[PDB]
Amino acid sequence: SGEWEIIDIGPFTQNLGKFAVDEENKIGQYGRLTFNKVIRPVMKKTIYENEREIKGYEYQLYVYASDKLFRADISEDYKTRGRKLLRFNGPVPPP
Repeated sequence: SGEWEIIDIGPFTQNLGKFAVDEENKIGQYGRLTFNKVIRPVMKKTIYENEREIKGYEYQLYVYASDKLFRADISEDYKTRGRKLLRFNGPVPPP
C-alpha cells in the first residue's frame, strides 16, 4: 500500500533534485542538464507491506534543470537506503 504526505523544501529536497539530475545525465536522453531548483509541492509516498511495515519511499519532485521543468520520481529503499531514479519526464507545466 502507499500513504502520502507533502514535505517542505530544504537541503534534503535540494539534494534529491540534484540526485535526479545527475542520474538523468547518466542516461543522456535530454543531453547534459544542470540543476537549478526544486519547487513545491514535494510529495513523499511511503510504501508499506505486510503488517503496515515500511518497505521504502518514493519522492515525486518538480525540478528545474537547465531552465526547463521536469517531473522526477525517486525511490529510496528502507533497508539499504539506496536511491534510484524511476522517472524523469518533461518539460511539464508548473503546478
